[PDB]
Amino acid sequence: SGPPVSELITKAVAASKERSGVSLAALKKALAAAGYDVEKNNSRIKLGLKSLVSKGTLVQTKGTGASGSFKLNKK
Amino acid sequence: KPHRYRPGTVALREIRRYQKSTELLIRKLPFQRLVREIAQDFKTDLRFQSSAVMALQEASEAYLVGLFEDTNLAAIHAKRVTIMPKDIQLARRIRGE
Amino acid sequence: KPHRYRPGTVALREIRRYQKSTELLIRKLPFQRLVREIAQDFKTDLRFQSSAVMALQEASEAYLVGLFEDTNLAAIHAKRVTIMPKDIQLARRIRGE
Amino acid sequence: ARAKAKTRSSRAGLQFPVGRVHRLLRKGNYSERVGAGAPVYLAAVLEYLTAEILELAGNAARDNKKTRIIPRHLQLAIRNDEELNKLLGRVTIAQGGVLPNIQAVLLPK
Amino acid sequence: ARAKAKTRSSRAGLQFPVGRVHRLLRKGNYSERVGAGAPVYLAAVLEYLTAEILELAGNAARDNKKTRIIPRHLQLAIRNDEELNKLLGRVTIAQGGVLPNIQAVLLPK
Amino acid sequence: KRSRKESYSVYVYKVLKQVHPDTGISSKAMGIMNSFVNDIFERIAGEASRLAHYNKRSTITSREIQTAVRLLLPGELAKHAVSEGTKAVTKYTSA
Amino acid sequence: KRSRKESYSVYVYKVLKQVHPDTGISSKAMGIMNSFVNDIFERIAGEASRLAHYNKRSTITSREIQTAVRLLLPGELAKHAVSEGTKAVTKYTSA
Amino acid sequence: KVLRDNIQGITKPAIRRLARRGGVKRISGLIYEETRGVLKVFLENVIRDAVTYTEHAKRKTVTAMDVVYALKRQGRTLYGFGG
Amino acid sequence: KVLRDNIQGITKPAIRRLARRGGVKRISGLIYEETRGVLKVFLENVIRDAVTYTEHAKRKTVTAMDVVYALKRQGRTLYGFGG
DNA sequence: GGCCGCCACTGGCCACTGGAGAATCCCGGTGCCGAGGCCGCTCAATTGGTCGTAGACAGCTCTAGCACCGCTTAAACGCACGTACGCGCTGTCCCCCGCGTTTTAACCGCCAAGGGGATTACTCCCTAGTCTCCAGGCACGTGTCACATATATACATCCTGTGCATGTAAGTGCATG
DNA sequence: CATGCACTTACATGCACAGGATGTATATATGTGACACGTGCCTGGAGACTAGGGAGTAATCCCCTTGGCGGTTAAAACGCGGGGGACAGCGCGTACGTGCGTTTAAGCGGTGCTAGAGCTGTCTACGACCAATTGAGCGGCCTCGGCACCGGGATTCTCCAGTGGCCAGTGGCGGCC
Repeated sequence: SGPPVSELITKAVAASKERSGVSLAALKKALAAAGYDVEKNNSRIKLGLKSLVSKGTLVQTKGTGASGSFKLNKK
Repeated sequence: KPHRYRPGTVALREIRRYQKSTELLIRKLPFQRLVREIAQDFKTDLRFQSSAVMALQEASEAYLVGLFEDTNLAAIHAKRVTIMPKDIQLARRIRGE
Repeated sequence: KPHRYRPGTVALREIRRYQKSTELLIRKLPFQRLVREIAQDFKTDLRFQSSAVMALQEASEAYLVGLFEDTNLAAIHAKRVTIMPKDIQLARRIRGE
Repeated sequence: ARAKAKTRSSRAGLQFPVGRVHRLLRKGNYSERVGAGAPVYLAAVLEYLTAEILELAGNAARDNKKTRIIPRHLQLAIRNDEELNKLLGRVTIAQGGVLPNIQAVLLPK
Repeated sequence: ARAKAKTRSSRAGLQFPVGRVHRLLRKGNYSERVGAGAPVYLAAVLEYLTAEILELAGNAARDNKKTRIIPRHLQLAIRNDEELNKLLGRVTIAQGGVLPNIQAVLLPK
Repeated sequence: KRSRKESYSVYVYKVLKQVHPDTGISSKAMGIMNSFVNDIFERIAGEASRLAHYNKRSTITSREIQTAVRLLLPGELAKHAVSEGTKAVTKYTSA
Repeated sequence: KRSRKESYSVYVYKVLKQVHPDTGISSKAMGIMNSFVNDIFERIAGEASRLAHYNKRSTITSREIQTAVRLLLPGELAKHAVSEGTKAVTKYTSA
Repeated sequence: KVLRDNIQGITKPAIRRLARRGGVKRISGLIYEETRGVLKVFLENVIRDAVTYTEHAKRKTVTAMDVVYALKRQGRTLYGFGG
Repeated sequence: KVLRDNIQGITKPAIRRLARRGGVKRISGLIYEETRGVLKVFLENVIRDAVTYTEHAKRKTVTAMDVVYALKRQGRTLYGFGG
């Protein structure tokens, strides 16, 4: 079981802290390295990242929706 | 609730049907009209054997169909399932036309 | 730093050169060796006019070069600049090879 | 004092007319002289080819449980042989239809 | 005692050999008789085609400042004419090269 | 009545009964086989004429017919056509 | 001792000097022209032969050649060739 | 006497039928007029030759045998109408 | 005498040269062997034809006339070799 | 006492599945019209001989290819470092087939009419063929200048450092809480 | 005193421009062989003349093609809609591009040989030509049974509604600080 994928996405984006936001591909590779069945849960990842965007805790840099780059808010 | 098939299912059944079929798909007399219309552009008031019209219909449908398999190959080669006129232009340019 | 062209610039210059040039793009002696290699498989002790081998040459680059413009048309159709062997396969099959 | 007029197709054990094909070659203007065995060889080659295409046609008609051969069966036979299709790729049969062929990407999941 | 020799090419007023083309058509086995005007007409057609393609090759050579016709000049002359290209879409030329031609997407920016 | 028009109905019917005594034939398919045999015949005649011209041969004989059928027919079709024609040539040679 | 071989050299060179008196030629380009003029010669000749067969005529006339030109040569070259060949035939008729 | 618009007689559903015979699953809306133009080109290319044959045959009636001659001229030989 | 893999005698940079004459910008690494097989098929077909001409000619040596006859048999006519 | 982390309750979402509906395949049945078999005709395959020649071989020749060898760089290979390009993913918007309805003209099918395809006859224009004679084009030899090659400038153009237009964020003086 | 804010000011990013470097053009010098041009010849093409025969032309007729008229419905067209697909954006990892160093092997000159292409004489096998003849194959007829169309049931496919599992949102409580 464990925690839901939202917290895992938060450590996935917080692992790098590049100038550009993390891609969908890079966070998928990060969840693959940390361990997740990403092949079964692409829609789960998309809804989790979009939900985190809607809270304003994450801000999308260049892409729209689930594409492009994703970086943390100001605080 | 009135049934509605999901898109392309009827199209695939059409593909199976008309691959199974052998008959001409063109309306015969409009084809004759167009053949005579092109004919008078070369020589007016000519007569036609109906066999000549049927032969032109067969050859025309065959050339068109082979063009469409080439177009289908180009479209799937472009990783698409919808054919485009640019696909046809590509196919004709490959064929040397 | 030393001089270094960006990718494609040398490719453009050599494209302009070889389109401008007419000279053979195959080393002649291994080509002749391959011709004798293939021909021995069909009949033994075959001898060649050098002119015959040369005509076999310009036929070879003719067929190959035309195949690559077909491939390039497929690639620009496929929104790419890098050709892949399935593009050549598409060109052959649409030509009917 | 003539002997019985025997036929050259029977002399070669063949079905196709040796005399008619020889006449066609003499009047088709391919050379002014024709070697005697050449139309025999040609008729044998044609008989062989017709034998295989008719055999495949009868096989296809039997596959479609049909007792009388069909131009559809001719198309299905001529296209499903690799060497025959390579022989006759540019040639179309009237009312032949097409091969049943759907690309895998066209097929649904 | 005999009329002086006068060529049939001059009788047409043409340069291409009427007698040579006549002999080639007779020995080329296309019909057992041939009309008198047919080889004259044929030689006239070939002379016209040769003259026009030689004009085009001359323009191609003059554009590249060369006095003599080159197979590159022939390739450029034929491939840049859509009429002659459709005449010769399946014809290859020794040491001819191709048209200088690039796709626009292959160009930078 | 009218003038006689040449056809290949009887020979193809005999060959059909050689390969399939049981089955029938449609007349439009018969026209197809006539077109087929005429097309192949004129092809082979053309390359025979060309090859006889290349060797400057006034007489068309069986050897370049063999050459032409090996040239056009792909692979095992060509080899078995050579075999059948060679057999028939030997039998007619033996009258 | 050598056997004489046929070429189109004198005719192509003279028509070149007619169309361009100042223009030379390379010899392998002349070989290409030899192949071209020969190739079109058998194209028109084969068309004339089969057209003579189709109307069952054993004599190929200028009408057959002109028909073959309209077949193989497309568009403007066909009609220009027809006009010049008609002029040549008319001049031969006066000859 | 004259004819002005019969190229539109090759209707869109007929082209759809041909495409389903061609194995095309999905057809754009821009296809049909371009196929009409392509068909027009092919038909005029064969029928100009057919008119040439028929006039060279001194006939005013178009025969199918000339259509066979024209089609086999352009490398598109058809079986089922020879003779 | 006996030759083994002269198909690789067509070097990869020669294939790049042929592609640049065709105006090809970028070439995959998978291309060269596949094109070697394709040209192998092409050469074996035309040399089968040219050979068949040659033993019919009762000659041991291939002539260029046989080659150009083979190419015009395939609708790939080449000019400039005495045809 | 408050706040956060963890455990539990709960609703939403995704896939699995069964069943209904519809298109299709399969099964006789039956009238009907091409298939095929018979029959009468005719023309062309045969049969036989002859004459003239087409090509196969003997022999001979010279020539082009085949191999060897020996230098001699050009490029092929190979490695390395970097960008840019296939390509994978997703968001989004719109395009086109499914389906139902309306119209419409295509098609059967029927009938009139006449036109030219085709067939037969007739007579003749041409042309294939033969012999004579002769000049045209090709082999042969030669010479000579258009072009190949080399080399030195001259510009084009492409990459790159960098100089200016624009976004950003922080420091701090000042007004005021 | 303190503190936040706003204004000012330094920092950073991207676009634009000058400048170098190298590749390509381009201008001048030099040989050379390839193209072009005079020459002998013989051989292929023109000249004269004929036979006859394929082809042009007249006549006809009938069959095929065109023209037209009514019914009916399949066929096309039109509209709604709603899902699936095209496609743009974005990024990423990699796989060729480019560049530099090496090996080698491609290439050129020169030697030598002989299979082998190819020419020439013979002459003989073979095939075209020609007269009779017939029987095989083609035109026409007629019957039938295979099969196209029709009608009925089973089957299969599909699509969507019902259902359970899976996951995340939410609440509540204990424990520690």
